[PDB]
Amino acid sequence: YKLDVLSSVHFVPKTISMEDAQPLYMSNASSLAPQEIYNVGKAEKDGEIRLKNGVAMSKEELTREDKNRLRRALKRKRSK
Amino acid sequence: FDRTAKPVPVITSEVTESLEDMIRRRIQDSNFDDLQRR
Amino acid sequence: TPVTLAKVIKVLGRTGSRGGVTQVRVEFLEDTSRTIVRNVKGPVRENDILVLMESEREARRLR
Amino acid sequence: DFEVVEEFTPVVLATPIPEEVQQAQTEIKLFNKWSFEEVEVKDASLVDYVQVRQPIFVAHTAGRYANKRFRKAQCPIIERLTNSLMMNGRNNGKKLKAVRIIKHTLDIINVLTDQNPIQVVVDAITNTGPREDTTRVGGGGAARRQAVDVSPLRRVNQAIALLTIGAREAAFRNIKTIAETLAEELINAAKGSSTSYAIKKKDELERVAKSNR
Amino acid sequence: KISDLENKVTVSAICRRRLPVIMHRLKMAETIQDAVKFIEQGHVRVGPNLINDPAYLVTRNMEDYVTWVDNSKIKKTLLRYRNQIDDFDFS
Amino acid sequence: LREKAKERNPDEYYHAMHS
Amino acid sequence: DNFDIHVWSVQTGQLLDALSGHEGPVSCLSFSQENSVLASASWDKTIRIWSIFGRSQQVEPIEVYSDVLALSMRPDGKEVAVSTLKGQISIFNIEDAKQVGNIDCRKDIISGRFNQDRFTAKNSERSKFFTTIHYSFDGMAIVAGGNNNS
Amino acid sequence: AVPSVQTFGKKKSATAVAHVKAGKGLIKVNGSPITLVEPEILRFKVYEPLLLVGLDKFSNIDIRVRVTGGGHVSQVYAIRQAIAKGLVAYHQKYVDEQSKNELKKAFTSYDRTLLIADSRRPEPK
Amino acid sequence: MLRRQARERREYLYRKAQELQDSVDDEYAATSGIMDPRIIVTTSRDPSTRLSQFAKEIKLLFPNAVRLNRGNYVMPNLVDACKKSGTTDLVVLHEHRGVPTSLTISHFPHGPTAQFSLHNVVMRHDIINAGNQSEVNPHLIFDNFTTALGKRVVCILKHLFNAGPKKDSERVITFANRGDFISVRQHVYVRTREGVEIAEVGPRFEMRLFELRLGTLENKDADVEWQLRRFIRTANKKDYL
RNA sequence: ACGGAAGGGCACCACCAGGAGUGGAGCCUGCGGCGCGCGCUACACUGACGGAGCCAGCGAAACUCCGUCGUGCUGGGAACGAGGAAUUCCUAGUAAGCGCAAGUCAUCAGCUUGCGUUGAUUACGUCCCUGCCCUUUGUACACACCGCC
Repeated sequence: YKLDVLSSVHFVPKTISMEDAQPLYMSNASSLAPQEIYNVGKAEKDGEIRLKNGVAMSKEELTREDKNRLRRALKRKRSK
Repeated sequence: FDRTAKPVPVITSEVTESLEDMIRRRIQDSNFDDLQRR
Repeated sequence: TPVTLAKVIKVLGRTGSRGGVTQVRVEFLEDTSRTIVRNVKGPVRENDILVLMESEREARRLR
Repeated sequence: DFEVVEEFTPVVLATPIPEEVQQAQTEIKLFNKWSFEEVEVKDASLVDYVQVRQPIFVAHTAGRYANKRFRKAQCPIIERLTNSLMMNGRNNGKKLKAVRIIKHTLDIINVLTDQNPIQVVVDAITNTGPREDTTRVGGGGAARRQAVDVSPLRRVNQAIALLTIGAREAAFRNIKTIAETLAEELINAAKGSSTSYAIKKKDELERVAKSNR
Repeated sequence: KISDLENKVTVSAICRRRLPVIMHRLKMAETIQDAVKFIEQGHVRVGPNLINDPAYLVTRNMEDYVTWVDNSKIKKTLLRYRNQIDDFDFS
Repeated sequence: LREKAKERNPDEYYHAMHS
Repeated sequence: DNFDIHVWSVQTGQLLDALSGHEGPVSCLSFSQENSVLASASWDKTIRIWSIFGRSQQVEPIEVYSDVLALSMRPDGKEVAVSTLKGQISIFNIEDAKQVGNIDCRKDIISGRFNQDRFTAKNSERSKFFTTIHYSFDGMAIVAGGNNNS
Repeated sequence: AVPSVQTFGKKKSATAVAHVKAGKGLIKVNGSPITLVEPEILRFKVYEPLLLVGLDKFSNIDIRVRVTGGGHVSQVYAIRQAIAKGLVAYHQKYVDEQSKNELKKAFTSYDRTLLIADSRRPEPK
Repeated sequence: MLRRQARERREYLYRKAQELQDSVDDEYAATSGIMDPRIIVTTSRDPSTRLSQFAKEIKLLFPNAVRLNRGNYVMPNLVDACKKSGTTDLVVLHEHRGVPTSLTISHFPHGPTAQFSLHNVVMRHDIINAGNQSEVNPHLIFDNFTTALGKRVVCILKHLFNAGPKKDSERVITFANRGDFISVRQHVYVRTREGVEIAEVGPRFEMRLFELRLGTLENKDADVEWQLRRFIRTANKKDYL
């Protein structure tokens, strides 16, 4: 305050409580980003692998070609 | 007589052989001193 | 031959063209409706009328 | 009826200004001889690429007309003509020489065929500039041509280049010089005689385009 | 300088940002005794706007643009003595 | 003096520059 | 105090480029709305038309007489209005670089006589300029205000 | 004691100082009148400042212009710049401001290189 | 803003004198690895074709470089227009009958200008048609720079390259000191199972520093940090004179 | 570790539209061992002349005007008539034309660097060709879009 009043053109002036300065009255955590409320992550058991696509693929339902494909894909995913 | 400075170093096959085995030993060490992302 | 005048309205980017030939979507002036894509050689802006001798043949890529 | 008077004394400065100059102060004529009024471009599709809506006094308006893409289509047509005419190995930067020979050129196309010289040069440009053209399509190595069209900027550029290089080829080393040969080539291209180098090259280019269209 | 701000920033430095002494070090005046007279008469702008109080601290990024206004007697007599008074832009 | 010319500071003024 | 025009991508919050070009501090910016050209304006008496998209980064300077504040752009993207420090407004075409006209506005603003003055109430160039400009959305009216109360 | 005004103009290296004062019409370049400008083909390039606005705005003034430096065509561009901006400065501070910005609108409608010059050098691509 | 450039360069002279008292250096520490530097390459005045293709070889040698044309560019407004472009380095080439002789490096935002004589050049445009250059942001190698002047020249000479190349980044550029003659070659390689095989391409030369001034290129009032001494009676007895 | 495919950017060692050189002849510093090629010079009505005018900048030529030839190894200058295959370079006060200074510890007097003078044409877009580079977890925090290389 004392510095910019010395070094500015125009002047610069300066129990149970409440608050007059808020983001919004109406929204109030009913306006949240859905990515922050949930994102599809990794799996929860060792029988399957789910992707960030939104699908779920199990090691007991995959053939061997798609299993080699997914292993190579997550090898590149780990590599970069 | 006497002369002021050493003349221009003429490029001979011996000096380019020493420069090439210098640089190939250096990159066999991979000790190249570039910058860094900082 | 009856030459016709026609006004460009959109220069199609991203097409695979010969360097120095730009495709364009021109439309006529005797009626303001029927459009035709041609391929012009020089520098071309929007809405500057160019001349056409052939009236019906559509254009294509230039490999 | 209607009358407006603004000056009241006969204005004569203490230095005597020539009478042709104080006549030109009413309306700007080119070289104090040729009105840019009553010049119209009889063809369409080359208006706003030739530019005969600004009465200048001499074709040396040295503003910056090339540091954008399309802003060399607004400096006037005879300034583009003299600037395209100025260039060869014997002359670069000889623009007062180029201006004086364009002055002799339009003066003698007046004394031969008085329409007005800027009208002659403008419809000469419109008749000169070609309308279809060929390009080398790739094809891996085959020398196959292909037919394209030309934007009006390319038509005006190739028109002034064909007129200038035709006058160059027509007075390289023979009897006349560049001034009167530009005059004769430009009046042939203005009339449409198919005897000038310009319309010869336009007919050749459109003929090969028509052939391998 | 990080921890030795204990000893150097004193009156002789915090007053060295003042518009009179910055004016005198810019050689816009003979001394402070008439530099205060100029900037109290209101001839001296900094940035785009005129500044009249002779206690102003010109900052670092405004020392480059503390110059006389157009249409003033001192700017006119400076350009007259240099004989370059381009009188299109007011002086 | 060449260095002072390259830093001339074109807004200097004194009482002695009236004539 | 670094004389530049920074641009960031709003998709990924990184610094795209330190788009330099001026000689002094910039004061007022605007993007267009039809071609999205940039029209910067800086205290080297210069406005600067920038085209930053599509392989080019085309620069074109336009040079005004006095110092420059307060740029605004017409909503049809064909011309740009700029204030000056010498109490004027200019308008410039931007596909060209010629002017259209300059409204002289240094006789019709009444700044106030300060209580800290020796001078008069009218001759002192206190706020005889326009610190901010805006066009109207029809395209004709321009509103303008400065550090004075007019 | 006459009302004088002094302006400067410059293309590439030529410089033109113009003294406009209340006179009777005469217009001088290095003493020689404006009818005799050296390169003889850009005489209308030096005329058109006093030809866009009419000679009746030059009936009351007289202009003496010293010109040094620069080549031929840079000198004649400097003279046309000095003539134009000297006329608009004289009309700025000795006759009406409406006539001043009418002249300024006419010059900036013909071409604004008659008044101020693009004096900022090149682009490093 | 001439008072601004004068004030900043006077602050630069103070910073350099203070650093030389209390001895990446002072001029480069703000931008050691953050900003990728841009390089403007020019020739002397009305260049020859051989000099111009050498300047093309230099622009192809180190990246983020443009080869700006030089005809009737006055030197002070050239360097201040380069400053208002806001790039980092300027490199000027002076020739003699097609053989280039001077390479002036100027880190022009109030920085140092080194000058190099440039003795035995070889231009790939007049020997070898083998294709394009590799143009990857390269690696750098330096041989026996141990003097304080050697550290200064390697700082201002490697701070014009692209910062932080990758492992796969192929071409290496060498700067070898053989008795105050920085020999420059540049190579590409692969890793064989036996070892490594290099491929010489691009220019080769050797440059001797002969001035290193603290001011910018245009001034000639710049205080000399170092220049060689040709005519002392112990000239040929040591290195980095 | 090795490939491939897809997407995306860049460049006069790319496409495009042109401009100017090199290569033809003489003198040449050098690089090779006579060749290479860097500058300099001649060959063209843009001509040759003959008068007359006139402007710079670091530290006066080009030019303009007024008169005389003359399409001819010509008056240009014995030779010599604008230079093949190819190749190189170049995007605005730029290519180019023109002179004027200096000789700044390395290089340079055959020249080198500065300084001004006059000053254009053509692209200013495209990744189709030549290639070069990057990416193939969106994490970057909204809205939207993509959604297994």
